[PDB]
Amino acid sequence: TDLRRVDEVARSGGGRALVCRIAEHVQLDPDLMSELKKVGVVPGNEIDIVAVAGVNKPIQVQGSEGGTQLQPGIAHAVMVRV
Amino acid sequence: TDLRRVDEVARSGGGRALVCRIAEHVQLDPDLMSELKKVGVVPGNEIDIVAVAGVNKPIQVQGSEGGTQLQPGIAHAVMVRVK
Amino acid sequence: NDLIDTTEMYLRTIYDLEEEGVVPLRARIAERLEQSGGTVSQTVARMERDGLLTVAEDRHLELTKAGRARAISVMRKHRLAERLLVDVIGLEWEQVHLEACRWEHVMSEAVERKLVKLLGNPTTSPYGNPIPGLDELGVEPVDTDLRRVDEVARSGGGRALVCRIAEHVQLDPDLMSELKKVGVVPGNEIDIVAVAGVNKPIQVQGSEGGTQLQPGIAHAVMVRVK
Amino acid sequence: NDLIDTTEMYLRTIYDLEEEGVVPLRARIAERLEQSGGTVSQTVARMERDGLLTVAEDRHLELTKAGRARAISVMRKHRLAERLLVDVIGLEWEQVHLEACRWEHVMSEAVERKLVKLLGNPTTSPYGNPIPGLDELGPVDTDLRRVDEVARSGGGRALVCRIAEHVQLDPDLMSELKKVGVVPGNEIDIVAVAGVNKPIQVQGSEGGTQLQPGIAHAVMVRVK
Amino acid sequence: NDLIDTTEMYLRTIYDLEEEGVVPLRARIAERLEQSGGTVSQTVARMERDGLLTVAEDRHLELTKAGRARAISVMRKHRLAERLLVDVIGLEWEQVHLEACRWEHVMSEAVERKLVKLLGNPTTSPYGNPIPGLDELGVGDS
Amino acid sequence: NDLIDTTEMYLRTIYDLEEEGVVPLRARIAERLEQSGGTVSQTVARMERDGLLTVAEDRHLELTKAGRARAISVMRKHRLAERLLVDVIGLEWEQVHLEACRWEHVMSEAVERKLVKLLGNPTTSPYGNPIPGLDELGVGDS
DNA sequence: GTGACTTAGGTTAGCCTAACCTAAGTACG
DNA sequence: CGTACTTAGGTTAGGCTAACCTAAGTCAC
Ligand SMILES: [Co+2]
Ligand SMILES: [Co+2]
Ligand SMILES: [Co+2]
Ligand SMILES: [Co+2]
Ligand SMILES: [Co+2]
Ligand SMILES: [Co+2]
Ligand SMILES: [Co+2]
Ligand SMILES: [Co+2]
Repeated sequence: TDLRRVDEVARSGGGRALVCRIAEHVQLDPDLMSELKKVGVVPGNEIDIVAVAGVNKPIQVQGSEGGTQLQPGIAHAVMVRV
Repeated sequence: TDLRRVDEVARSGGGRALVCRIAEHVQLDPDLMSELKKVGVVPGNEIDIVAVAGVNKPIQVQGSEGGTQLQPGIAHAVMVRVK
Repeated sequence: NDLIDTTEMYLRTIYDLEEEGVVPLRARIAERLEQSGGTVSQTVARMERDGLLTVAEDRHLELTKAGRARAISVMRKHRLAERLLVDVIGLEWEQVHLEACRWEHVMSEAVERKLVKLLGNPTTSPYGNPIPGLDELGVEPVDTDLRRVDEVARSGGGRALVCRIAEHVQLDPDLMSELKKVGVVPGNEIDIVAVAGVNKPIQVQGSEGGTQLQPGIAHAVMVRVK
Repeated sequence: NDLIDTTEMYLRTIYDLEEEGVVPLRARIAERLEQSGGTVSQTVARMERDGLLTVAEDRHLELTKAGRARAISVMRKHRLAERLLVDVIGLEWEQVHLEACRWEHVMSEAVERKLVKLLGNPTTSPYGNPIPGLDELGPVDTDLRRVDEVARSGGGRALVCRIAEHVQLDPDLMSELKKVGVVPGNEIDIVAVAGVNKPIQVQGSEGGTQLQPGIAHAVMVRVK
Repeated sequence: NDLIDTTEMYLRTIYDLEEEGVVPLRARIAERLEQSGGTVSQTVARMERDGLLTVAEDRHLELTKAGRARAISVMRKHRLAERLLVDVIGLEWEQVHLEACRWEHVMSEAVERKLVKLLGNPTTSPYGNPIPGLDELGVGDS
Repeated sequence: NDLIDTTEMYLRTIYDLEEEGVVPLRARIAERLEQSGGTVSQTVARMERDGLLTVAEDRHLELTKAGRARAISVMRKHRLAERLLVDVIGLEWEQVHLEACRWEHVMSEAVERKLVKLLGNPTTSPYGNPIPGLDELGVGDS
């Protein structure tokens, strides 16, 4: 309840957040999981969630080691503490 | 029972007898059943049972229309009323 | 129920479906004999191996010359058994098919020949179905004028004479007791009420009363229209 | 009891029977996996169709190169699983085989390679059985004798070296063997018996027990 | 020769042997039904499991209450079929038994009742063998 | 891809969708497990028959008391397996879930209790997902 | 020796459920 | 005009019991 989904944080105008949960849905894509680890979108790490406008729009995130583009269904399946 | 088996009647010294029962064992040989009908070893008919000596000896019977040789296991499976 | 002979009942089910003008799919055999799709395929495969049937392009089952001959000899035994049970033994009309469906698997050609003489060379079963294979044992009427109760109803209905009740309908003894009560039996006139579209319960009025027939049942009753 | 993978368990049962010096008949697969003769022939036929085994003249089952390779990979997964369960996780000795009999069907080669490093290149299972196919992943035992043959030859003192997969299937027996001290690396005294199909008495360090002929046949020792 | 029903043919074979006054051993069934000794032992074990027969100390087979009842209904059907085949259908005297041996396994008690009335309350088969279990049939809806 | 256990993968898929806050429709299972709509409808009906789930008016799938208990035990095994594969075995971060997705179907509650001790009472998977049903395990003989 | 059973390893027919498929519907918004 | 679901016909793997077989092995007399 205190946790929020990356897609909702982006639509709300973005912000800095602590990565808490990566849902089983995301884990089923190894190539994506490697990318998430590389840029530093992993549990315990802080990310910047870029503000987005609309629906079915890719969510831009900045990790400690770089940035990546999450699809709506992926960003929905990542939970953070703002 | 008052009925007796043809094989036992033969060993006892034979006699005239009324055919009463032909067991299911006999019926399984159609060729034998034809011969039994031909000579007249059929229910309700009288036959003469010839006296026999020993075991495993074929039993000779005389029907109204002739005679036939019954194997011991066949003669055992035919039941008669002795006159 | 126990089929007594699986192979003969598969052959006769294919023959029944052809007589009813139904495409003989393995799904039809599965429904009627109440067996899984896999069981039917496996059993059909054994009969194909034996050379009694083949699977066509649209996957409908076709009888071979040996398969059709065997299917005819079973159906002949069945309908001669039905004649014997009704005419001589006097078994109740609704119970005769179920008895005959077992007897058809044990009757010799020898008994068939004796029954033809005893029953006076019958040409139809007690349900009006022609008796085939009488030539193989040792003038057939043109039946092209006969129409199915469902097609008659879809064409505006009207009065018709009952001629045939298919083996399919005979399997349900309660339905046959109902048909007999209202007088929807071979040699009786019925009034078929008209219906709109397929897959609709068809109303019929007999001499003693009325009843409703399901599409598959109405399809399996053949009549001659006024 | 659920095999998880029928094919892999048929392959491994044939491999077990070879290790035990038992002629791999379909009747052996039937009694061990508790299935009907028809089921075994029907399943053996599917595996012959796939080209994993063949039926010989005397009707004994032979593994093809692909079948042996697959059978080895399963047995390797099984015995690395047993090592992990004993050495790292600490599952009770008598419960380890049953767990490993399921794990052997889901373990990737990737995990096997990681387990080899973690466990320090183990060469035997916790029951003394050699781990095969380690070369494919990336010792002379001809002096070993079976407890039954030793007993039929006058018995004597011997070192327990191997407990076959067959014996591991019975957790109660394995609990008994552990209590009396009939375990790999322990000395036992085998009492002599005449003929065949006779129970075999053995005296361990902590007590004694009787082994059925098929059990004693599946326990390999080195005599004094 | 297809038995149609193995259980019913084992029960009637043991029944036949008792009527002949022969000791009903497994070996007698093996001879008469022309099956291996192992097949007979196996089938007899199934029928013992299903409560149809028991094996005595002298090894002779004994029909249970349930076994004898089933054996009697098969034999009743058999001998009523024989009467129909001879008296009504007119099948040859020597061919009747082989026909009746198949029919006995498919005849309902409903047909049996109709045959009792048709044949004028028969007490014996055409071969003089008494028809057992006639009182078990009843008259149904009559 | 081989599910190893169809029932357990349907239960966990419904469980995953609830955790993601997505409506668990048959169509979601069809997409995620890459099966036809007819297969899903059929398997769901079989699981409804066996009392593992029910279908609501809005047609979303609901786990029964028994369904949820089974789903929780599968998910507990899954996430304890992931912790073992990362922290102990040292399998690569991105390859762990696919391994754990097979292991979850073969792990006993006996092994689970040993993993709790070994891993020092873990509360989350390596991906931060809470481990459910830890109180259900107990300590056995310990 | 003989007849009467037991054992050991098979085969075949005739069934089943679970778990998938393609293809062509209907239902609803 | 898709999205969600049902319908119709079918395949495959993996099981089962019943009812047979051949071929040695055993047992009571
Ligand atoms: Co009919
Ligand atoms: Co039939
Ligand atoms: Co093991
Ligand atoms: Co296994
Ligand atoms: Co007779
Ligand atoms: Co018979
Ligand atoms: Co995961
Ligand atoms: Co899984």
